[PDB]
Amino acid sequence: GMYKYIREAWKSPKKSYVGELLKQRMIKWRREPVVVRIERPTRLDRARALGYQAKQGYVIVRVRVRKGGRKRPRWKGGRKPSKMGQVKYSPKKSLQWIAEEKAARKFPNLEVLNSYWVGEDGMYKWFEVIMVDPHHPVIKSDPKIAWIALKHHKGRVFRGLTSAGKKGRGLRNKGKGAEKVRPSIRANEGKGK
Amino acid sequence: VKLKAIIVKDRDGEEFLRCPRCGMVFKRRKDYTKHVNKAHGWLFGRGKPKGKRLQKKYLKASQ
Amino acid sequence: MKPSEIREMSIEEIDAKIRELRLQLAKERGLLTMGTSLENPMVIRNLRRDIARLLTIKKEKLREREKGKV
Amino acid sequence: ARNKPLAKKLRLAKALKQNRRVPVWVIVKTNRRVLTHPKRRYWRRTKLKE
Amino acid sequence: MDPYKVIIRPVVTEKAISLIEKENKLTFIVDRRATKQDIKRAVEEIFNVKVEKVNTLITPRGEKKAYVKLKPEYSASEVAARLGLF
Amino acid sequence: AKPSYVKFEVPKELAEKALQAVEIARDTGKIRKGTNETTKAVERGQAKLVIIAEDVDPEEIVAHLPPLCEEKEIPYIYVPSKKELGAAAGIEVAAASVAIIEPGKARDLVEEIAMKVKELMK
RNA sequence: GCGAGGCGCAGGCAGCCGUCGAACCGGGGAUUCCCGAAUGGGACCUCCCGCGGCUUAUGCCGCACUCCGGGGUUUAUCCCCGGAGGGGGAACGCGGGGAAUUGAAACAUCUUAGUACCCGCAGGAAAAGAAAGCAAAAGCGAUGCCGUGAGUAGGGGCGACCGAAAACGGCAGAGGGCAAACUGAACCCCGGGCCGACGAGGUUCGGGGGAUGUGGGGUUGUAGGGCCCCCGUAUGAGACC
RNA sequence: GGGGGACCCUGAGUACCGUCGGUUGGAUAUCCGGCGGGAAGCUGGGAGGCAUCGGCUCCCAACCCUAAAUACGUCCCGAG
Ligand SMILES: [Zn+2]
Repeated sequence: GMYKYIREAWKSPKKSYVGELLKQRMIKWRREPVVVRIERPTRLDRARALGYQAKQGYVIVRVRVRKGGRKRPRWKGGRKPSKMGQVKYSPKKSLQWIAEEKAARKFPNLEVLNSYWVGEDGMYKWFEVIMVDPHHPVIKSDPKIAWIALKHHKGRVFRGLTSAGKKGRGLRNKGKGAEKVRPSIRANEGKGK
Repeated sequence: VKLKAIIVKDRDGEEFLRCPRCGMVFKRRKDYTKHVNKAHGWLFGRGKPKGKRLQKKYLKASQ
Repeated sequence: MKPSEIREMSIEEIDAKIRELRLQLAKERGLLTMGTSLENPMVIRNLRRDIARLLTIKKEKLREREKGKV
Repeated sequence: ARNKPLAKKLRLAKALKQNRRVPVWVIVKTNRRVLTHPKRRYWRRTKLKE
Repeated sequence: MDPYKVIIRPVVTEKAISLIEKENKLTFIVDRRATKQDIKRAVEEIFNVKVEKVNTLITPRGEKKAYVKLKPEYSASEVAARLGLF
Repeated sequence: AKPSYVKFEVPKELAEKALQAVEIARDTGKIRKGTNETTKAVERGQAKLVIIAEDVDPEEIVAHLPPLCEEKEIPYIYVPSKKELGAAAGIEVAAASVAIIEPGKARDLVEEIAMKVKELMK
């Protein structure tokens, strides 16, 4: 099918027409808002693998975030030399996670399912996020996604239950080296990461 | 083993049928029946478990 | 008054009774601060509760009529 | 003070109605047990909360 | 406000009685949410009289008091006698 | 202005002829509607003519069809509207690409379209 | 339901309610002012000021913002239909940000400490959960919790101090679904009708989605699955509504 | 419901490498994040506490859900 061709094209954008397409696309995107809904996913194979379907209740949102780490605000009280660091710091959440949370803030009645990287220049990074409406009967009637309509699945992106959240929590490792990862970071004294 | 559905409620208060064996939730009774059969029929001799580890576990449990 | 005798009459009679009892309650409330030799100090309470009964039963009758019509 | 909003006037009215002594029949009924309430007020010594 | 829910009670003080005798004025403690038009309509409908003027004030106890002056064709003494004020 | 996957300029009469061929093939011969089915037919070498819409967004949907058809030696033609392509294909939604397996009563028309495409830019 | 008294804390005056069964008690209803997420628009005062429909009038309904699924037009994101989020909760939970007094007999790595506190997000629990694992004579077989491993391996101005997992014995035990290969509208939702029983189930019409793929199928390692070929079977057995 | 095949499928800015900051008992051998690079993809891939080569053993990531055994007490029963 065409999914393998899309995957092959997006394997390395600079080695295909995707390089020029993305060069024009970022020029177009830099003038768009930080969070904006789009009609169809750019990477159809990635969307389908992560769970997107062509039915009512699924929306796609492109989010742009700034590259780099974070700078801590200046400390007002006294600090010891080990606590004065300001510049060389990075967020413990990935930029994909931050973009997902921004999309969740923009859309209050929807739930984050997954997201994928779609491009980046030297200043910005772009992610496309799949949102699901849990109150739509079409969504409720599909057993693949109907689980998201339950009460205890509220704010999953904020609580760290998406793929990016699990990657940040370190739930992708088992056995040696993952002692302080399960059952939760807080349950392991918050020292597993 | 009994595979009777368990009623659970939605955010809006709608009813869902939950499989007691795996936890999957459905809105259609036909879908629930089809899932129960196709997924757990091997417990009644209609099929075999999926996975080498599960097959070994079931063989050890049986004998 | 009693709920049975209240239910025995219709909506218009209930409304007229409610208006009469409201006026009578106002008159007794005036007489309470006017005079001192009050033979029955429970007139105000009895009138208030009869008004409550009349309103409740009238609303019940309206609900029953709507249910029957639908 | 000359110009007063209605809500503040109503709150002052409630405080004024609160400020009064315990009824003699209440004292008789309680058998000298209930003699006062904690809402008594003197306008020049104990001031209002608002 | 619907009439028969406006008037709470009459006022039977010495000032009230003197006003009744002299200026053809009744005086009622009425609902605080009622306006002058509501008071006028309530008095007219209840007592089958014509109201000339309505003045209102809010007492220091939070109640609303209304002075209702009747037209010269109607006597407030008769209404007071009907209401028991005398 | 045209998307990068468009390799040549198709005249309006040629596009209309392609749409008419698609309609006749749907009526009497055999067609495949949908990008997945068209790609599978091209890979299996069963397609006699491929029709691609010029208003596909994103371009990744049909960006492989021109190189694949050139590699497999199968003629293809561009049409303006995917909505009208789907309407000709008979479905109630737009079709990004269509393949003609059995021309049926449009054999000569398909041959003429293929010859014109080969002469113009192949 | 109880069965003769009752009208709160609360021992008074006068009255009234109860045998047509009260008070009281279990269940179901009615009323439920204003502010408050406060939501049509405003608040130096929990009070004020509006616009569209119906209504004779009384009076009732609708009108916040950020979105989702739709319709219309003036295409203004303007109007209408249906549906979401907001705020609260003693402790427990999940995800981020993160000190110093103090100890080291001073103090900077360290400790205090991923602590106090801050920010965000859920529930009656939450999170985790079915091996690209643990182990090497042998093997085990999802997750979570308890005992122990153990102040051990190990970190540390190797200073003060910090510090596990596997295995073993227990409580409880349960496993499933996608993406793709293949097929190709055989599909889902909303509303109406008809059969069936009013339900399950079956069928039909209009609208919204859907060929940028709805539905069917498939979920795994000395491999599993799709497709093709060959032999057999269903007459039966079972599960669920 | 079982056998065979020579055809097809099995998740990418991902695994992983270098460097920087945080975190960890994780020590040249923990986990998380930023920056610069970045595959194979079934004739395939990963792990086995410094790095590489050979053997052997175990396994199939980069998608999702899952009751019971547990934690608490604004509340209730019971007890000291
Ligand atoms: Zn099940």
